[PDB]
Amino acid sequence: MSLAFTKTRSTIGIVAQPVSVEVHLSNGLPSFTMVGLAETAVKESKDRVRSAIINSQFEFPCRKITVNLGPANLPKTGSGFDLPIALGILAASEQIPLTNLANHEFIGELALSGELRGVSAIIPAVLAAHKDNQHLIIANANAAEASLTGHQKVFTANNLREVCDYLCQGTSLQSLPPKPYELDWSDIKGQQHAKNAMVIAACGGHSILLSGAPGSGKTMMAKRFSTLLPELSETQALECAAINSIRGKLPDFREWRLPPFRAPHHTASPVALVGGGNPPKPGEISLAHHGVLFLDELPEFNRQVLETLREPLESGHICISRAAAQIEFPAKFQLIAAMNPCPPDRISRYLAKLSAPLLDRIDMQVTIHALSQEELIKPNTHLEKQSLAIREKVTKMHEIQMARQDSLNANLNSKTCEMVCELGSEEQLFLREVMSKLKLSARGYHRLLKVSRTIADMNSSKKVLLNHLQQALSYKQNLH
Amino acid sequence: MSLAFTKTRSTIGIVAQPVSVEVHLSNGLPSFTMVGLAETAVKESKDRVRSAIINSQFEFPCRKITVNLGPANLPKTGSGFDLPIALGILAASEQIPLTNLANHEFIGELALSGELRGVSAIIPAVLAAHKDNQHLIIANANAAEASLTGHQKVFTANNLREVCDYLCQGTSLQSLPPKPDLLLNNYELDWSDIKGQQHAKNAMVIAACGGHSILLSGAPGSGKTMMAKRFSTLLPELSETQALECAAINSIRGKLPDFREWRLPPFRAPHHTASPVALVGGGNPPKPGEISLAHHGVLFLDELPEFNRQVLETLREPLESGHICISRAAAQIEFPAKFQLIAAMNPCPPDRISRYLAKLSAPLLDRIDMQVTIHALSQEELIKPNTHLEKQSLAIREKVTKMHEIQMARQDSLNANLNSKTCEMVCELGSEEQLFLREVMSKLKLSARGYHRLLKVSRTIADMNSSKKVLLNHLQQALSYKQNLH
Amino acid sequence: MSLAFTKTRSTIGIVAQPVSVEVHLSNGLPSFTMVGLAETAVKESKDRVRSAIINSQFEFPCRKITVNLGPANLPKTGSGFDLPIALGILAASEQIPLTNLANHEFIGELALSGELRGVSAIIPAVLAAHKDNQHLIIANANAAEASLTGHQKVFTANNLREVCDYLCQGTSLQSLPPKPYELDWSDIKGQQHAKNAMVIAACGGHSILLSGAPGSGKTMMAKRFSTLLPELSETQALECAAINSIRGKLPDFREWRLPPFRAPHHTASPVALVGGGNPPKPGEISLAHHGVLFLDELPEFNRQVLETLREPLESGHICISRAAAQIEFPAKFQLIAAMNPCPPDRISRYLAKLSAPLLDRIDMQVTIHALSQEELIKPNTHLEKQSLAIREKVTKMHEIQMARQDSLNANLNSKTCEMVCELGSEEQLFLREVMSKLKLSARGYHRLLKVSRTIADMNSSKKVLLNHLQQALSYKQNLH
DNA sequence: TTTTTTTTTTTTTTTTTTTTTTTT
DNA sequence: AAAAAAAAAAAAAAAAAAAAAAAA
Ligand SMILES: Nc1ncnc2c1ncn2[C@@H]1O[C@H](COP(=O)(O)OP(=O)(O)NP(=O)(O)O)[C@@H](O)[C@H]1O
Ligand SMILES: Nc1ncnc2c1ncn2[C@@H]1O[C@H](COP(=O)(O)OP(=O)(O)NP(=O)(O)O)[C@@H](O)[C@H]1O
Ligand SMILES: Nc1ncnc2c1ncn2[C@@H]1O[C@H](COP(=O)(O)OP(=O)(O)NP(=O)(O)O)[C@@H](O)[C@H]1O
Repeated sequence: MSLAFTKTRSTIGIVAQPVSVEVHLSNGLPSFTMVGLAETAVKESKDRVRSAIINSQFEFPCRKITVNLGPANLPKTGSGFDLPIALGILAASEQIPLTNLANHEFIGELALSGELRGVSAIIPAVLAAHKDNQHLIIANANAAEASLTGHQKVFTANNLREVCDYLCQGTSLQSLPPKPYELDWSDIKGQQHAKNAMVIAACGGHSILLSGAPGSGKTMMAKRFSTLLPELSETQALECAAINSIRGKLPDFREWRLPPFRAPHHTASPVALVGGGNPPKPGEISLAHHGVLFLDELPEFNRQVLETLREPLESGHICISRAAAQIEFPAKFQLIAAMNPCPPDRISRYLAKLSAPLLDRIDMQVTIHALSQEELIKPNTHLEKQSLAIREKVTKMHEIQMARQDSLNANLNSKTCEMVCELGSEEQLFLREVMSKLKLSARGYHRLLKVSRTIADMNSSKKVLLNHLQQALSYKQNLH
Repeated sequence: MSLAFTKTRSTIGIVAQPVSVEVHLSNGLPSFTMVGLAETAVKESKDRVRSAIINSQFEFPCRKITVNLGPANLPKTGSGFDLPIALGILAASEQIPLTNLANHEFIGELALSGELRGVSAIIPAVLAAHKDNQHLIIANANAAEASLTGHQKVFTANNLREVCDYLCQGTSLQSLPPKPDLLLNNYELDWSDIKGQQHAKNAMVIAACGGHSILLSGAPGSGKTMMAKRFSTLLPELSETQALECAAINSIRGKLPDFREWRLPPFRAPHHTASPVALVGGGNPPKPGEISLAHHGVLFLDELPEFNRQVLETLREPLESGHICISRAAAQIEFPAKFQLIAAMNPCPPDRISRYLAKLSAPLLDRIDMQVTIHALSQEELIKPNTHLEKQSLAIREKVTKMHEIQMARQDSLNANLNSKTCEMVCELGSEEQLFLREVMSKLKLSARGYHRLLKVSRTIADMNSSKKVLLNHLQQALSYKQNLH
Repeated sequence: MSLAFTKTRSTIGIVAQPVSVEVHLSNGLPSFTMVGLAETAVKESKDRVRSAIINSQFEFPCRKITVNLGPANLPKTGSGFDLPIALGILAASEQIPLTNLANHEFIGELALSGELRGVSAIIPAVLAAHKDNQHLIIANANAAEASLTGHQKVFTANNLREVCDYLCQGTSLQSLPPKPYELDWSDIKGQQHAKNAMVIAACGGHSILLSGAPGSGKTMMAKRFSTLLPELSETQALECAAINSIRGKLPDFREWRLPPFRAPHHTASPVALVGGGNPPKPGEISLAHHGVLFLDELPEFNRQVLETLREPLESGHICISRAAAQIEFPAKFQLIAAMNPCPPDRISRYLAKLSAPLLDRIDMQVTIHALSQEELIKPNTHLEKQSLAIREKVTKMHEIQMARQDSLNANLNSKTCEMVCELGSEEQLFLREVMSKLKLSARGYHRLLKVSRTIADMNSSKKVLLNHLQQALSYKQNLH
């Protein structure tokens, strides 16, 4: 027969929607109809495919060629449809045995020499192909991007002849290159209490507010914090890489498994810091996925932008919807905020500037003082690295909390929060007494319980103790 | 001569308007013409249908073909016009007996091998076909989506050969898979999670039992949002006839309902920064907004003082009528929006409050049946664990089911949707009740609509008390839920 | 087969994307198909190429032509695609040996007689071809514009026959004509102290602050401060030329191998001073790239634009976006600011309204005492031409500084400025009592250490000896 | 008094439909 | 002979200028 089927993937936003390239060589006169809502592949892929096939010592059908791309009601954007179309034409013309086209995808754009150039935003395609247990044969120019995954059964090719031989024959095509922290917690000299609070915050996945005078080192703590976080798992690292390449370029292989850290400037722009429209562009909120987001000088952020942060903090994703489409763009980040503890009624106005809806779901608050000149001038003779052991500790604590349930201590709800904390009478009377002394709100009490559970788990205690609650109180409260 | 008249459906908004594909072969040179305002997505079905016909071992006419997908005013958008066109071509080429197409509606998309593909937004077409008594034939990929309807006159096929064999000889096609029966026992939510907010928990229970809109006022931290979220569990499951109306909107806007919550009342909580186009109706080819997506469910408006007033002013029409006539200067769609409203507001963010107040629309707050002040939860009921945790959602849901069922006796409409033949009459106000109402009204400075929206609330309370008439104590309870602001 | 590849450039904004023109001659009927999102100006080059080849005593193929222009997803705008396409056609038709087209890059449109014509925005293409070490061949009309940069290995032709002759047998092809000011640092009046402060600032790359009565000086010394900095390399000169070209003017007479100097007036503009809008254009900040930015009367301007300078001051670039594109311009400069000693609370408010976060980044501060008649005896102070020796010393200083670590003293962090300053016990002893005298912030302390390291490294010292630290204490910040 | 922010209006931009000059 | 190259209109959104409401 003269009917062939091929597979590829079109990237809209962050998802790679599967496409089904269908070629049917009729018996009429030379034609190359390309039905399916292609925009720039319509009249351009035709000539590139023709020349690439001819120059690779192949017969180009002298027939009526009809190419139908995937779902009809789906615009198709990229230029990587030249390789699937060329292979479909060859299969339909019997120059390739089509019995071996079932399990393989194809992505790439063909030059006029038959060579394979490199398309953009390829890692999402690799993810989708591996998820479906399909071989993904890409151009050599994308070998660097594809090698991050190290997924087996993926290959790369130099030109079309290499792929045609890999299909007709079984020659190994190219495979992939095997797999082509510097700050450390130690640099934070003599802060003690704040460092320990940040350590337990990392261990519990809590969000922490850093209040202190200017030049106290808040930004340094935020920058060094990401060393605490455990190295991203393979799947999380691949998700981060996918969200990255949608924007272009990849200076990876030195940090590809270190959690992201974003510190948007307090001016920024709502569309940039939150999602993105037009062709869906992830915002600074989304590049922090599985990582840390540092909102420096929180009050100077406009409340309108901060109001949107309530969605991703609670859902783990942020969907931005336009008249055209709405995309997922996961935003499962960990928040860190910084703010000056006010300089009079000016203090009241300053605290009024801040967005209560966001500040009420920040699980922690630590006050930072300027350094002691004795420690500031003393040398960093205590150069022993320590972030390594703390990272292993955080891994252990997160594993415990996952063992309890899929929700970290930071994401427990009221019912599960009360069910997981033992909260015996011994601690209950003290808790009632303190609440009588200081009037915590409904959610402040549960934040206190969550932080107390984090501390208790850190100490390996099977149950929350009064000492743990007394410790958690110090890291509790908002503002003065 | 040979011409064929195949039927199909085109969706414009929520209604699937019938379309009559009309193929006609002439003896001229082998061209191919499509009329009837065919969009590009459907104007390129020419070669696709040609290939799907040739590959299925048929004879594609070498003749001047002329398709007429039109009532000439309606533009055709979907991609499901390939199966009707292919069958029309075959019937007009005498390869299919034209009497087989007597009362069938075909919806499908053809690949280049004849294999059928799944179109989107199929539920409205299935509903329309069922209402028209026509047989419907769809691609296998839509069998899962159309299984909810449970209509016995729908068939699914794998490729064009299957449909051709069915029409010519009737080889039974494939029927649709069984309806997805499931349970809801858990809900993972429960009415019990609300700890100690007893007074305001007994006011949502008589708003679920009377369709009354409810306004939640209170300081932050208290469980206004949590109570709103739990409210949906109170409402009874949706009657199939209503779950289909909701599933049509779900398919049109989103895709693939969950098959488990498809009979649970919807709960939508739009975020105040969302644009009016997303909240009310929609531009472009019209798409349901949040308001319509909450059809037959609960619309939770959090932070009522917020939201552009252009939106809150438009909610009067859905609350009175039940549908939003979104206009685009070319046509207006219906988009049913019969929802139950729940509001949340902060009574105080001096005389500066005048700026914060009046940002809302007074008539909207006048349309809200109830207002309950969520007091901050006290320490004794906050520290104390859930010593009592027996499930109440099931029992209360049974109560509301019974209360609704009884409520349809006098009038099917719920006591909230009851007019001045109900504020007077249905509410069998007695003499002593008349004097009590006279005294309280004269003492209280209330508008004329103030007198109304107690008779309905009092009737709801009486119905919960199984009293033939209001006993002068139900009115006493009702008064406590009226009033407004601080 | 009949298949030839040529190279050119496509200039958008400040970057000249590489484009690989690909030409294929098939056996079909006469035709001319372009590919790669070629605009009307590019896509109309068919007839121009045909006539230019025909009139140059060449043979235009009767076969079917098929030109594929570089990346398939990059629209092509410029009109300089006629020469690459003509050369590609000739190479594919065996009229030229295609080995010559290996490393050359061709630019410039073709008249209907075969004569070449100039094309706008040529400097970015020259820069890009320089970075890639590719022989660029341009129209003779563009020689008068390209040669000003003084870049070699670039040849200019008048007609297609000249280029064909050069490629076939290397017949000269002309060359960019030759490229066709004292400022005498010694001119500055007898300030001595401020001269030494400027010298250390240049040596270490520090940002310096100037104080004195309005118009009493500063600007006179600010102008000549640029003379001490080392001469720009060829690549840096071409970068500055490209930025000034996208601005839209570099005929003038600028000697591009010397550092620029920009002195925006304090009225300023939030768009011109930072970055251009509407059509992205370089702001005054980027025009100072690899130069000196002089912000006279710092208290002027506004408390927002000075915040946007925090990023480029350290990162070295400015990113301007309007949700439609992300445009990056280099902003590596050595900020020099000036301020009068304010015009009591009435005088405290003036310095209290300053941009504290940005001022904190200005390492140095000196006082310019006014002169009346002392310098009127010009001989014996102006008659030494002191610029050359200072520049030589600065070159050696930069070389040694970069040798110690890949960062100038002015861009070290709290880590290196302790591992490199290598203060012992007495050295660390002195600064403790100094800090006890004045408890400066951590940033001020590290600025002191950096200035002291600069001074020590000028004296061929192995460590930060006391004398150097005592000298560095001279400047500090003395806002009052 | 001695001084600044917030909100609205006008102008502008982008996208889509329309349109208007194409592609064959 | 058939659309896509284009000056126009509207939906929707954003920025700068301006009004003014507010505050030093
Ligand atoms: N342990 C430490 N505590 C505080 N500052 C430190 C410490 N170690 C080093 N520093 C230095 O202290 C300086 C303070 O800058 P930074 O850490 O950014 O504070 P900041 O609060 O972010 N700046 P600002 O927002 O204007 O107040 C940096 O230059 C650090 O290198
Ligand atoms: N019985 C209760 N009453 C009030 N709040 C509760 C109760 N039990 C738990 N909560 C808290 O309430 C949260 C959810 O409701 P809520 O505090 O109202 O969130 P919200 O979105 O901020 N609504 P609001 O309190 O009005 O701002 C839970 O996460 C708990 O922290
Ligand atoms: N004088 C009256 N006598 C009897 N019924 C009345 C009277 N005035 C109002 N109503 C009733 O009020 C109900 C609601 O109508 P109404 O409140 O007038 O609508 P509306 O005018 O759009 N609301 P508003 O904009 O606040 O005036 C009607 O169904 C009547 O029963």
